[PDB]
Amino acid sequence: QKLIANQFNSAIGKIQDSLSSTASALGKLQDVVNQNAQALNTLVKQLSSNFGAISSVLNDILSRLDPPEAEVQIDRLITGRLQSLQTYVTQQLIRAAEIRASANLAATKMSECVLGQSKRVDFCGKGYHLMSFPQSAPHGVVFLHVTYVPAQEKNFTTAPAICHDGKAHFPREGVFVSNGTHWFVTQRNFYEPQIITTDNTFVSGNCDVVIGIVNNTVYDPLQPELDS
Amino acid sequence: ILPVSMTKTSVDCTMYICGDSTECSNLLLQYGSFCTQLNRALTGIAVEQDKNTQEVFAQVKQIYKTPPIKDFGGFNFSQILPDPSKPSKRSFIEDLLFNKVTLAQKFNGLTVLPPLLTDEMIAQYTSALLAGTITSGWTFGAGAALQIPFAMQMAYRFNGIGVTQNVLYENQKLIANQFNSAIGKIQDSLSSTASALGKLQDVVNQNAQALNTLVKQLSSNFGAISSVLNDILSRLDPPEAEVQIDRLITGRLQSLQTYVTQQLIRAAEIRASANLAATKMSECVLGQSKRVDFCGKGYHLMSFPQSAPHGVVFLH
Amino acid sequence: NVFQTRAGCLIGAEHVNNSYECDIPIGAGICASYQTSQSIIAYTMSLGAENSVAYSNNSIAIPTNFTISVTTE
Ligand SMILES: *[C@@H]1O[C@H](CO)[C@@H](O[C@@H]2O[C@H](CO)[C@@H](O)[C@H](O)[C@H]2NC(C)=O)[C@H](O)[C@H]1NC(C)=O
Ligand SMILES: *[C@@H]1O[C@H](CO)[C@@H](O[C@@H]2O[C@H](CO)[C@@H](O)[C@H](O)[C@H]2NC(C)=O)[C@H](O)[C@H]1NC(C)=O
Ligand SMILES: *[C@@H]1O[C@H](CO)[C@@H](O[C@@H]2O[C@H](CO)[C@@H](O)[C@H](O)[C@H]2NC(C)=O)[C@H](O)[C@H]1NC(C)=O
Ligand SMILES: *[C@@H]1O[C@H](CO)[C@@H](O[C@@H]2O[C@H](CO)[C@@H](O)[C@H](O)[C@H]2NC(C)=O)[C@H](O)[C@H]1NC(C)=O
Ligand SMILES: *[C@@H]1O[C@H](CO)[C@@H](O)[C@H](O)[C@H]1NC(C)=O
Ligand SMILES: *[C@@H]1O[C@H](CO)[C@@H](O)[C@H](O)[C@H]1NC(C)=O
Ligand SMILES: *[C@@H]1O[C@H](CO)[C@@H](O)[C@H](O)[C@H]1NC(C)=O
Repeated sequence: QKLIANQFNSAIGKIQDSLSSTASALGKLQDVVNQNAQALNTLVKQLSSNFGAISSVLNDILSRLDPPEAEVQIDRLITGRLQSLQTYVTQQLIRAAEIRASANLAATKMSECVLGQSKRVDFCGKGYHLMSFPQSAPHGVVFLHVTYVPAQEKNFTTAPAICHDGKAHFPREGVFVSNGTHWFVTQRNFYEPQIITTDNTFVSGNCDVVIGIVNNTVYDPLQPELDS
Repeated sequence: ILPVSMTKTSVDCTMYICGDSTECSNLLLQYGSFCTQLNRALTGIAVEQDKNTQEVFAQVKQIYKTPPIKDFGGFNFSQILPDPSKPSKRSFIEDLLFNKVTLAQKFNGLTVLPPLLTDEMIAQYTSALLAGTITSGWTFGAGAALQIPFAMQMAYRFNGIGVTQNVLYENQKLIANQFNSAIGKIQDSLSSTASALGKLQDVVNQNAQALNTLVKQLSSNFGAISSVLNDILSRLDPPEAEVQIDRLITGRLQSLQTYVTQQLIRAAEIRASANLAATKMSECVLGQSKRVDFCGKGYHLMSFPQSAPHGVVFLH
Repeated sequence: NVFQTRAGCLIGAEHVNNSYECDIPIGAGICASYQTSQSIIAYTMSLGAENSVAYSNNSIAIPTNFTISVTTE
């Protein structure tokens, strides 16, 4: 317990320091603001353009030219500005669709990886998922995925089954491992060897069908008690 | 089979509309900044095109490889493993896929940019994923790869779907024979039928049609005297040549806008498909899935990826 | 210092027979970087560190220790 608590606290401190020092981690949030501001500024700057007319300001045209062709010039100006507005609206629509697509995935992640524990591999972070915590951010959400990663390995010899009295014994859950001379049954994600016994294995037919089965004695907890 | 990326292309604006004309460039300058947003959008599309493949395939820290001696309890992976005999390190099924797909030449201001990753690196990525899956099982998706005999990995998979391992351990020969026969059958089916890769040919055909129509738009009068800019300039006087050129400018700009919008929509759809493919690769390949009909009909055991022109192919 | 790639022609950087992880993408599997000379190098992709698990038909590798990692999305 204490080791896991210390690891978790150290990880929290590390992510806090990483966020505090480096400022380039929030690209996925700054990009939206930059795109929106750039589009708005382009739309605003599109106002001052002749589009083929004499002047970019209609006030000069109306105060300097007769109506019969000032109307043609004004019409050209309206056509240009209307086309610009149409383009801006279309770009906004597409960007909003993309943001909705992102928001749906964000909602799914919040529903699954936060309100419960997910068994989807590589969906709530690398490794085996333990939990998640949410945090707010300007126009976005930030997830902290607490996961689980194995560290130090070993080498062992194995066997699919075991003969004890002509029968074949398979592990209830885990694997058979050997440290060179003895045999043990252990779980598949954390080395903890235990003595093989009938409480860890189950029988299935004779043992001349399995391939690569090596025979060793299987302890029985009933006989020592029954002797006395 | 599902697509993952489209052709990386980019079209210049000024050269396209009325390239090789100072007068028309001066006229177009009046239209504001219409000539830059299109280039920005196309560059964004190209960047996203590279990002799709980079995200889908690059999911391994290292590059694993199979041991030289192939002893997998009777399972035979020769049809999907990379073949050193071939000059390109691609398996037999990858070669079939590459040869089953057929088919930049115009230079009116449009160009195609090569992908960041050549097909050889994609093949190497798929080989690394396949070797990791075969040897380490699924534990290489979390931390360091841990070796495990293939028969025991299959026993773990059988225990995943609610069937005791003694079912597999007593039917190893039959299961191996069925798997080998299935691999042979799918190879033959891919090699025989011709319409097995529509989902990839359609994208190429659509992009080619769009580009061809965009180029063909050049030869439209759009209400002016003629579509030849040089003839209009050299036959009429500037006072009317200006108004004549204005119509061609407007029409060509409209065509370019329509093409750009179509490209944006198609790119969004392709991005959705690529995200789906990335999820499937991260779940069906790097592990066992309990979601029904997500990684194939029936109960799921494992998956093997392969590359294909602008796409990925799964074997469930 | 002229170099001819598949994606055009690059001048100002020298070719290198080595291979590293990409810092600036160029194309066709070619990237560039600023090593340390103090020049700009242009090289080929490096997908990752080579590895080969010592797979054997009766060998296993069981972890004996874990670590908790917190990742930000
Ligand atoms: C394999 O494991 C067994 C079980 O622990 C080891 O046998 C014991 O070893 C300890 C010392 O490590 C002795 O104190 C015990 O008396 C041994 N008990 C038995 C029943 O042998 C064995 O030494 C290990 N083998 C190797 C090569 O490490
Ligand atoms: C399991 O133990 C038995 C003996 O208890 C071994 O069976 C012997 O095998 C040899 C060679 O195959 C035969 O000549 C003997 O007749 C067998 N004896 C019996 C009683 O069956 C068997 O070899 C052991 N398992 C392994 C994998 O060696
Ligand atoms: C795996 O299957 C392939 C079939 O694609 C086997 O290769 C063939 O093997 C047969 C006899 O086993 C030969 O007659 C053919 O000429 C082989 N063809 C090719 C293209 O190699 C391969 O032998 C099988 N694997 C093992 C270990 O036998
Ligand atoms: C499992 O790994 C952890 C760290 O990854 C080990 O904890 C360290 O133990 C050493 C003593 O050998 C201490 O000096 C360190 O301070 C510990 N780390 C932390 C973060 O407290 C732990 O000992 C390992 N377990 C085993 C059985 O070796
Ligand atoms: C297990 O053995 C293989 C070959 O003997 C070796 O390459 C590997 O490093 C060993 N594993 C460990 C954790 O030492
Ligand atoms: C593993 O392969 C070797 C060949 O190098 C073979 O002798 C041995 O019998 C195999 N193991 C089993 C359990 O069959
Ligand atoms: C190493 O690079 C030099 C040029 O930098 C080149 O001439 C030489 O052929 C390269 N080495 C090999 C083995 O190709």
